[PDB]
Amino acid sequence: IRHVGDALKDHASKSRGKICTIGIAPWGIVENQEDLIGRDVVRPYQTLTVLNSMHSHFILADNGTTGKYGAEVKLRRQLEKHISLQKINT
Amino acid sequence: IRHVGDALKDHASKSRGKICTIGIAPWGIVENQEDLIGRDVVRPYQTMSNPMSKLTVLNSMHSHFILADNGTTGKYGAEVKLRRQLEKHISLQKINT
Amino acid sequence: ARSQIFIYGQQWPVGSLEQAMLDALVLDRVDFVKLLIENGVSMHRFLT
Amino acid sequence: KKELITVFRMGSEGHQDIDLAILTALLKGANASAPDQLSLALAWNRVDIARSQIFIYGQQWPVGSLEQAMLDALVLDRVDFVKLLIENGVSMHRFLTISRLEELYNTRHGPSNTLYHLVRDVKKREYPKGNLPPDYRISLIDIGLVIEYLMGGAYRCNYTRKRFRTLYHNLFEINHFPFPFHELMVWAVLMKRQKMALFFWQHGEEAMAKALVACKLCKAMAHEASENDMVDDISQELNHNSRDFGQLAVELLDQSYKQDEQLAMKLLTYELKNWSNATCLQLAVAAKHRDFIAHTCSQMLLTDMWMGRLRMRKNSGLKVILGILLPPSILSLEFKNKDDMPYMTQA
Amino acid sequence: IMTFHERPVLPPPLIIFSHMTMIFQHLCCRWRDYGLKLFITDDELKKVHDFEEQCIEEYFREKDDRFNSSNDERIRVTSERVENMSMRLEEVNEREHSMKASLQTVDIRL
Amino acid sequence: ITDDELKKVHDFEEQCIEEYFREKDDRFNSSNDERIRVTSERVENMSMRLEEVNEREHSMKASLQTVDIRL
Amino acid sequence: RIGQGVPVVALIVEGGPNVISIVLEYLRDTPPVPVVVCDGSGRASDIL
Amino acid sequence: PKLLISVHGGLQNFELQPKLKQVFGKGLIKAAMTTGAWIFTGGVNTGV
Amino acid sequence: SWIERAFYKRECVHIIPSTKDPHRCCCGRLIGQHVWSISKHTQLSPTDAFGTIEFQGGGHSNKAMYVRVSFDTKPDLLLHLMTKEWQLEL
Repeated sequence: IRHVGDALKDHASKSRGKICTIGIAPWGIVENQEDLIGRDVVRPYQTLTVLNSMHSHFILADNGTTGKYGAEVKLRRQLEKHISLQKINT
Repeated sequence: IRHVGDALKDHASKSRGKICTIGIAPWGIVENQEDLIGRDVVRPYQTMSNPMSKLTVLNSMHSHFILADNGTTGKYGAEVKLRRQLEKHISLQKINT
Repeated sequence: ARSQIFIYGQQWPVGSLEQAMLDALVLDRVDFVKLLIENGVSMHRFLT
Repeated sequence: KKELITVFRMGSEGHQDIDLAILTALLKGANASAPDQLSLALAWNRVDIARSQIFIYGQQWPVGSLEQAMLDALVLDRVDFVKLLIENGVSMHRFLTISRLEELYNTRHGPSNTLYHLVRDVKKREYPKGNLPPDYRISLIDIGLVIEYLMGGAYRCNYTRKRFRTLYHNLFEINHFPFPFHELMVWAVLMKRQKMALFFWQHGEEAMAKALVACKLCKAMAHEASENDMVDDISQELNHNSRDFGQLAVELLDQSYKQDEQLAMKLLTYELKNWSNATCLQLAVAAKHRDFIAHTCSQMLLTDMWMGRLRMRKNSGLKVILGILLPPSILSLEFKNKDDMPYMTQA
Repeated sequence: IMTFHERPVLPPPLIIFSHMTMIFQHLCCRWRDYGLKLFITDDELKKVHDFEEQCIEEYFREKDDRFNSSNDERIRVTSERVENMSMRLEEVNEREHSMKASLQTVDIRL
Repeated sequence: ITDDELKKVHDFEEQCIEEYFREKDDRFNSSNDERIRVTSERVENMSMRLEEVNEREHSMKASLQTVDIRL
Repeated sequence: RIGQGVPVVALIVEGGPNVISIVLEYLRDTPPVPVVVCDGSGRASDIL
Repeated sequence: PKLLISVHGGLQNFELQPKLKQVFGKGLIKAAMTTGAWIFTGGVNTGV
Repeated sequence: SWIERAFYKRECVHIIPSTKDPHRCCCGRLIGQHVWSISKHTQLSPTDAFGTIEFQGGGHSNKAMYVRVSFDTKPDLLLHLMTKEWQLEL
C-alpha cells in the first residue's frame, strides 16, 4: 500500500487525473485515533501505523480490538462480492 | 508451410526481393476450389479459413502453385510422387557453370 | 487484441468481423483496421 | 562504544562509497534532533544526504522547526533545500509573513546584491539623510519605493498603498500574504538570486505577469548599476537575467497560443490587481519587449483592439471611409457583440 | 493604437469643439488609468489562472522531454551507463574466476 | 490504353508504393537518431540485467563457499 | 547558531598499535567523535 | 570549516588495492569539496 | 446525519483479561483506557468518527472522506454510502 501511495504521488505529478483508490483498514491499528473523531467535520491528520497520504477514501472497520488485524478481510470480501453482483451499465 | 509463410511475410516486410517459393499441394484439399476455376484469368482468393471445414486454404505469400489432382478430394498423397519426380528431373539438369 | 483475441485457435462467428470492421471504422481506430485487414477481412467483400 | 564506529567495506552493501559512510557517521555521532541534522546538511549543501537520511519514512518533526529550516534555507540561497522542504509539507501560504519577509530582505548571507544602493537612492530622493546608517532595517515600504522607481511610469506597488501602510503601522491571517510566490519572486529578483527566482516563477499563479515584471526589474537594475559606475559584470548578469525572463515570457505566450487562442487573449488583457492594475501587454511594452509584441497572438490582439466594436475584417479601409463620408453607410455594417471582447479604460 | 485610442473623436480642424467639451467637463468635475483592460469576473479569473497553470506545466515538461530526447543527452547517458557496465562486468569476470576455482576445490573435496 | 495496359500500370504503381514506404523505413532506420535511440534503450535493459546477474553471482559464490566449507 | 559546534570525524586507514589508543581517546571523549574505518588496507583496520 | 576530518594511519609506507585506493581517494576528495571540510593529516609524505 | 443513523460501531467493554501483560487486555488497549461478544463482550452504538480527513504534510494536500463502520455490516448500505453520499458513480 506504501508503493501504491508512491504511485499515487507520482500520479499527482503524472496528471491532475483522479483515482478513486478506496482503502479498507482495521480501525484499531491506526495512529492518532482521537485525531479522527468527529461527525461530518474536517479533521487534520499527521503523516501502530499511519494511513496512506495519497488515498481518496477510507472504509476503516472496527471489530472492537486495537492493534490487531483480521477486522477487515471478511467485510472487504463480501463487499467485493456485492459489487461484483451489480450489473454493469452495458 | 505456415512457418515458411510467416518467414516470407517478414521477408516482404523488410527486404526487396522476390523469393521463388513454389508450393505443391493436393488440388482436392484446398478450400474454395470453385473460386480457382478459370483459364488464364485472375481469380480472387480469400485468406479466411473456416475452422469447421477440414479443408485448408492455400498459403497467401507463395509465388507459384503446382496443385495436383489425382481425382480425390480431402485426401493427401496426390503430390508426393510428382514432387519427387520433379525434384529428380530438376537435379538431372546441368547448372550454368 | 493482437496478443490475446487474435491468437491461434480462436473461433470466429460468421459476420462478426465485418461488424467489428464497421465499429472500428466509425470510431477512428486505424490500427484496429490494420489488424482486421491483416486477419483476413477484405474490403471488397465488406464495403456495400 | 560500538555504535560510533562505522566500518566501510569494499564491495557488498557498505554504502558503495566513502561519503555516505562518513556523513551518516557524522549524523548519528551528533545524535541530536532532526532540526540539528537538517541544519548540518544545510551547512554542507548536501540535498541528497538530507533526502535519504533526514527525510526518511517515520521521522518525527517538532512543530515550527520546519519553517525555521525553511527560513534558513531561504536566506542561504539553497534552491534544492527549498524544493525538498516544499515537497515535504512546508507551504508558502502558512509560512511567509510580513516579519519573515522583512528578515529575508534584511539578510546578509548568500550572494551580493545592489539593493542597498537602491534603498539609499530612493531615501535620498524621498528626503533630500543621504547615506543610510549601517544598522538600518529596510522596511517593506522602502522596498515598495524601490519597485516603483524601477518599474517606472505610473506604477504603484502594493506596499506603498494606504492599506499596507495602515497594516504596517498597526502591527509594527491578516499578516499572511494571499499570493506569497509573487513576493518571493520580487525578493529573489531584487537581491539577484536568479535560480531562486526561476524556481519561484514555476510555482504560483500569474506567471506571465511575474516574468514580465521580473524582466523590467532586471533591466532597470542593470541600467541603475551601469549609471552608478558599479561593476560591469553585475550589469551584464542583470541583463542576462532580464533576457532569460523575457524568453520565458515569450515561450509561455507560445504555449498559450498553441493551446487556446481566446484564453491567450484573455491572459494578455485581464487587469492584474496585484501589479498596479496593469495589463500583460502594458508590462511587455514598458519592458520594451520587442519579441513579445511581435508574436502573432499580441499582433492579432492589437488588430482586435484596432477595429473597436466592429467585426468587419474583410476589405478594410474602404468600408470605414464610406462610413465616414456617408453616415447612412454606417448602419449597414456588421457590429460586434455587447460582451464579445470589451476593452475598456475605466469600468 | 494607444495614441489613436486616447485621441479625441473629432479631427484637428474641428477639434476645438471637442476641446471645449473636455474643458466644460473638467470644470464640472471641479465644481462637484491609461490603457485597455478587460475587467473579467471571478470564475473567468479562475479559468484563466487554471489555463495558465496548464500552460506552465506543459511548457516545463515539454522542455524536459526535449532535453531528454536530445541526441546529446542520449549520447551522455549511454556513455555513463556503458562505463558503469564495463566496471561491473570486470567485477563479474573476477567473481566467476573465483567461482571456477571454488568448483575445482569442491571437485577435489569430492 | 487498354484493360491489360491498365493491369500493367496497376502493378507498376504498387511497386512504386512498396519501394517508397520501405525505402523510407530504411532511411529512418539507417539514420543516426534512431540508431542512438535503439542503442540507448538496449543499454538500459542490458545494464539492469547485468546488475541482476552481479547480485545472483554474489549469492551463488556465497553458496559455493558454504558448500566447500561443509566438504 | 542552533546550538552545535562543528562536527569532527576520524578516518582510519591501516594503522598500527597506536591508532587503537587514538580510537579509544576519540570514542571515550566528551563530546564523542565518530570513527570511520576502511577495510582491505590491513593491520589495525582489518582487526577492527 | 563546516567539517573537520582527522586522518590517522600507519607511519610506515604501505600499498593497498587499486580499486580501494581509487574509491577512498574519490570519497575523501568529494567529501572535502562538497562540505568545505578541513583534512588533518600527518604532514610528511609517508603511507596514508 | 444519515451516516450515524445507518452505520453502527462497537466498543470494547469486557472483563479485561490480562493474558501476558496486565495493562494489555484481549483488545490490546490500556487497562484504564476503556470507555465480537466472545471474550470482548462488545457493545453496539452509533458512530462518532466519520467525515473528511485533511492530510497535513507529505507533499501534496489531499482531502479523503472516511467512515468508521462495524465489521459485521451488510455491504449494501456501504455501497449506497459510496454511490449516494460520496457521489461515486458505478
